Amino acid sequence: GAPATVTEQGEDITSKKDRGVLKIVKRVGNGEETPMIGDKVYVHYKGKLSNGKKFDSSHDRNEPFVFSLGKGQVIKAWDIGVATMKKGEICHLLCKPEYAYGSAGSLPKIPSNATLFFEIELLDFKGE
Ligand SMILES: COc1ccc(OCCOC(=O)[C@@H]2CCCCN2S(=O)(=O)c2ccc3[nH]c(=O)sc3c2)cc1OC
Repeated sequence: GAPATVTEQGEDITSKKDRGVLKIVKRVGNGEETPMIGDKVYVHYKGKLSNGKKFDSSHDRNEPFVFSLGKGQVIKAWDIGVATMKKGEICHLLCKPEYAYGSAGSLPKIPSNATLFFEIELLDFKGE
């Protein structure tokens, strides 16, 4: 399935080149511009665990997830991954625990040492 495919065929987007965050672009977005640090970014996403459980989805809430990019408001894999996206892009990200919730997890949904899969759509980004 899609998690296996990004695991086996994704591109390493980390600066360290440690394969901690792997990406596949599913739909090419608009132009060449990616968001800047501090931008308000609007996304839709769905997240799955490695046991196949869908653990969260903004689509199911009928509202986007909004955060300021590059500020540690989200897991490291998202600060890195969303920074690579164009407006309108959809991507798959595979996030090893060192770029996610590590040994602590995030209770109640995310266990220790969890590799996370996301499908992310970048809806918009704006400077404040
Ligand atoms: C009101 O409950 C929340 C509390 C925090 C929150 O974002 C926490 C930061 O989450 C993350 O960094 C990652 C990546 C961006 C999208 C959200 N995630 S997540 O899917 O791994 C995640 C992480 C924690 C979390 N807690 C919930 O009750 S739902 C939820 C979802 C998201 C929340 O629900 C939207």
